[PDB]
Amino acid sequence: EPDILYKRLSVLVKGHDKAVLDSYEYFAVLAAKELGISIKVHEPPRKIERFTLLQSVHIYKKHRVQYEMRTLYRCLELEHLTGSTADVYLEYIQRNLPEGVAMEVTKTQLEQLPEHIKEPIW
Amino acid sequence: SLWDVEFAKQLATVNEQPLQNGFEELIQWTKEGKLWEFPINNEAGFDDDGSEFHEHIFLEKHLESFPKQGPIRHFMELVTCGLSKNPYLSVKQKVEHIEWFRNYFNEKKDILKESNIQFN
Amino acid sequence: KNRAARVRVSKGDKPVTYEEAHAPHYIAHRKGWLSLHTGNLDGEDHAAERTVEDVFLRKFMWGTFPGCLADQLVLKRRGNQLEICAVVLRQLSPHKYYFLVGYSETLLSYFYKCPVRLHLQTVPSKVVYKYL
Amino acid sequence: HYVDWRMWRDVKRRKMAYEYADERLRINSLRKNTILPKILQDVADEEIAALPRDSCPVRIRNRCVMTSRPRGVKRRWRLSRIVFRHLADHGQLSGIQRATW
Amino acid sequence: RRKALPPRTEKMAVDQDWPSVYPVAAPFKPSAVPLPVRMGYPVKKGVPMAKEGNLELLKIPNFLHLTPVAIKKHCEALKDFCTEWPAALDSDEKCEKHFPIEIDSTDYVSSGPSVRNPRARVVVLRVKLSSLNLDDHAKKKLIKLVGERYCKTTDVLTIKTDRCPLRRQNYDYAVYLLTVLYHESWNTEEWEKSK
Amino acid sequence: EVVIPKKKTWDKVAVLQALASTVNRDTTAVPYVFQDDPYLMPASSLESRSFLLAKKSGENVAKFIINSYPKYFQKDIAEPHIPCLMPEYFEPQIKDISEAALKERIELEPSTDYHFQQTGQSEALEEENDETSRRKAGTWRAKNNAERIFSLMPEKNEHSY
Amino acid sequence: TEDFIKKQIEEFNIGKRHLANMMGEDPETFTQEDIDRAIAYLFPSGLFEKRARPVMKHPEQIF
Amino acid sequence: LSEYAFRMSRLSARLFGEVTRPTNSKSMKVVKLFSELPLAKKKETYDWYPNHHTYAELMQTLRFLGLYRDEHQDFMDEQKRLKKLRGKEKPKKGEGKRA
RNA sequence: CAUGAGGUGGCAAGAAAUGGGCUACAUUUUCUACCCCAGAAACGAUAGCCCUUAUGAAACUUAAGGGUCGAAGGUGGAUUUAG
Ligand SMILES: [Mg+2]
Repeated sequence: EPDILYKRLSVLVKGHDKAVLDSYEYFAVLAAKELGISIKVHEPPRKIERFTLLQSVHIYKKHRVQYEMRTLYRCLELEHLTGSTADVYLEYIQRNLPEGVAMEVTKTQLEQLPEHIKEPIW
Repeated sequence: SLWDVEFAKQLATVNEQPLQNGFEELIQWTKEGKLWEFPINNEAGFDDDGSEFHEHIFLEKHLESFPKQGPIRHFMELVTCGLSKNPYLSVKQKVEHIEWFRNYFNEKKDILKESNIQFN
Repeated sequence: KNRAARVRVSKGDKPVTYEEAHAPHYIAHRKGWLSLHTGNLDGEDHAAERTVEDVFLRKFMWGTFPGCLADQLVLKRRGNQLEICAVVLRQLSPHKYYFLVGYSETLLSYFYKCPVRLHLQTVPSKVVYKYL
Repeated sequence: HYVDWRMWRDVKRRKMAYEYADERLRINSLRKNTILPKILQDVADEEIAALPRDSCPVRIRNRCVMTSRPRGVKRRWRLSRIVFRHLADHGQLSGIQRATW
Repeated sequence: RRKALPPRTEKMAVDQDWPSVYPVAAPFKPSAVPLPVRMGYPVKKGVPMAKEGNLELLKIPNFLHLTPVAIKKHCEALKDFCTEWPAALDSDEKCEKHFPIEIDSTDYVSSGPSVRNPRARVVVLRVKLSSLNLDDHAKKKLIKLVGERYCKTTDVLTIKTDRCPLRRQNYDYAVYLLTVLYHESWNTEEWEKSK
Repeated sequence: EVVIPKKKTWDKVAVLQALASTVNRDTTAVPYVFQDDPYLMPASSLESRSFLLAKKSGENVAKFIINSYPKYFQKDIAEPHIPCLMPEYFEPQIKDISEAALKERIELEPSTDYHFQQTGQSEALEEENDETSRRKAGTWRAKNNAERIFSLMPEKNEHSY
Repeated sequence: TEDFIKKQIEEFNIGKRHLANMMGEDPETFTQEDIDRAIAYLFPSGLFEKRARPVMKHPEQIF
Repeated sequence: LSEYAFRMSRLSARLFGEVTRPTNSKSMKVVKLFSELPLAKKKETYDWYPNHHTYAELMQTLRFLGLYRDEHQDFMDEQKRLKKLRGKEKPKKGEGKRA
């Protein structure tokens, strides 16, 4: 049975601070250059979720302690990877996954035409 | 049956290896079934009873004891359009809903007869 | 006076440590976070269950060690690998420590569906920083 | 062992609404229609009124899971606005830091 | 009771391999690592907190297990599982003319024992309708049947398919929808004279 | 033109020997079954034996306190269902049966109780998972039980021998 | 006083030796800038204060 | 809008899975409700409050066995014993208003 | 053998004083498409009333849309606050 070949994939890693995300991106680009894949990486804009809470509980409306939620984004632009290579890369990434990051995998597979598409029946 | 247990215990005793590093720790954790299979996939334990898409989307095979014209057929088309675009339910829930609708229609037969329509 | 969780400055006799000695507004500057998980980012959910599990684990670790701990405990929720890395005092026999560690690991792995491995640290007592 | 009755009543109402919900949903779907014979709407109203209370989703009150506070509860963590703020100031949950701008 | 045992400070020689010490994700134990790392808030006349009882160093996710030699060995050991990318698929033109159908995947991560996700069951079928038998009447009929989901600039079809809690079933349903769409090119009705 | 190679579907054994079975072991390394701090470092042999025995006793008492209250391990949260979350039970589920109840009480105050129950409820003795278990576990009492199980009814001759 | 300084110096130099061994370069050419880069890569401290950074210099700057 | 556009809209509604005959604004809410999951039976609604019963039972079991050394219950028992030895014990059945 | 707990309904109704938010008190305003090279009518938000709509088992109110009527308004003098 033929193997599936993937086109592009955007496995981005988000973190609260900056140092751990930079170190993870450096480790990722090292693991990429030590194989022969040659990937790219840029810095998308960040987002900060803010919400205001009451400092006390009684008649103290003049004092409010707000809280933010700083997070960053660093996506990896991978190119030319088959199914087995992508699975091995995902395995090696998950084996060294931190305890405070996210990971979404969006791999697009390649295919010419299915069986019933030219002259199908119902 | 006890001889097989004794033989398995002897095998486990003669084939034991003390843990040297964290690699054996993670190997034992994976073989025991604790972490997720690392090919992290949203299909393990979520096959939805192996029902295909022709039973989820196309609900034409559930329109037998219902007329083709009138408000009854309109309500049937409405509930079919509603269930066909429901990714949270499955085929069993739709079958149960159709059965409950059929039971509700058969329980109140005089209402359907006096509703200016003939329940076929 | 916004009396927060900071240590009050009065008489020089309280052996305050280094964790809760700083002000609550120096967390992202001169401190850190005990817990860390994906629930604290945008687009994720199920944070209430994580907070409940964290507070239950903290209460259990404080109850099972009535004085055997020093400060607090650092949480590392690595998807499905919890690690209660903390410290230990030099006051009891190592047999009791091994027994408690094994019992806690077994309870965690058989209740919260997650294996846990500890990393004890050899300290004489509480990590004191100021005698104020 | 429980200490408060309000949270118990709230969780019992939530459980009874979770158990009895498909019938109410079907009745509400049969109610709101364009034409439809009026006898069906009448019998649906009779069936939904014959059932007692302590099951309606309107009777569900969102409160805290530790303090049972009806007002000032974030839906993200489902708790009061005091214990969460204290645990955030202690330096436990990541990300939730004081707004320094 | 009380005892005194020498840690790894007096055991490490000069040519000891680092991944052989901490091969797994170690949370950095200062009692065994003889690295004098110091950080924190110092004072005017004094020194900051060292490594003993340093909770800040334990909070920081250290990457000592990501040794460069270990990364090199892991990359050299995984070369057998890697297949081979053909030279005919390097260019985007031939890769798009030979494989125009694209099926995006969805694989998220959680923080608990459950890995269920209702948002990870949607596929994005991005097929460029430019390498098929698109004539004039068939193309006009397909455009009028789609509406705005088919871009008239890049000629990329975008259909959000997420009506079943599976991915292969979503792909099969998308294939069936494309089949019904292409059936309109060969099976007409009787309302084309009043166009 | 485009050559599509075959697929490779590997499990855990492949990545195991590809990653874990490649990094060598440290020279002055310690067994990872214990700990790493100097206060719990396996120096001599008696300390290692004591630590291993304490770990085994802790695991045993944990299993005991878990299986003692079956009403605390009946809520399954994980959808894939980890197989290490099913507690073991020692009480029979059907007391109206005789041979099945005796077998559940013996294998799946044990063998003697099962024999007494089978004699009281008039249950036939089988040749599998009965005579062998009585001869192994329960050497005069075990031999007497085996002889009684063999002479109770005409079962298999090879198993009785 | 001098004994603790000598202990800190010997700990610093054995740590530098171990770091130069684990990185893969010669310990003589392992300058302090490379030490700081390796510490920042292995210990990614994500804070805003510049004083709470993991450093490993000569004890003349710490004390 | 003409007959051709109407037939195209009908074909699109039959393909995507809508209703052939035209409906009204009051009959689409039930359809879009059946096309989703109700709020009274979703993910985070009926499990709003965690099951504190099993946790309380486990805490009481560990307290009776002597594992979870909770100082709050010990202080409560101390205060109860002090109030009993002082002269204010717990009222029993048959002492108060009647006797 | 309650000052405890569960079931049905009622509680936001008016002689009257008082603080805060919004609205306008016309050619600086109002409307029409382009948000100011335009035109026109010598102005706007609220009682109350009728119909209808999203959720709600049933609007005695806080939501919105439609319709004749649409209440002091025509730039505030005894004292004050911020930039
Ligand atoms: Mg203040």
